[PDB]
Amino acid sequence: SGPTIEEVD
Amino acid sequence: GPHMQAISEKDRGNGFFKEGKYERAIECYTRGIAADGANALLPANRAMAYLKIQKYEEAEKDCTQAILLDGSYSKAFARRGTARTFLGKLNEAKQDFETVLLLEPGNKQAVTELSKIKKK
Repeated sequence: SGPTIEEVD
Repeated sequence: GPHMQAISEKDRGNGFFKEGKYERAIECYTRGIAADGANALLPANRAMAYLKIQKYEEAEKDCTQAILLDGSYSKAFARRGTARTFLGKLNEAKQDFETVLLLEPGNKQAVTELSKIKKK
């Protein structure tokens, strides 16, 4: 969700 | 081959990490850093997964590794700062969040996760 850090690429 | 090997651990580790199986996803991305060692995503997801099991000692190192393959990965800095925060290296985490704002001149995580470093 959005340009966030806790999401995996 | 060595390209598709890097996607295999991305999809297979991601499908474990989003299921809540961070520990299982680490062992996936581990194979890709050993198969390629040039995509900054593989170490970034292994770092995030270690950070989801409170392994900030391991996630510091894997956040650094992702920055060594990319250099411009602003998320890899914010992630490292979150590791070094709960590692007790609070002032080293600041030096990482102060970087995220160079690469993203409005980053809400780099303003907020950094404010925790400064509070009493």
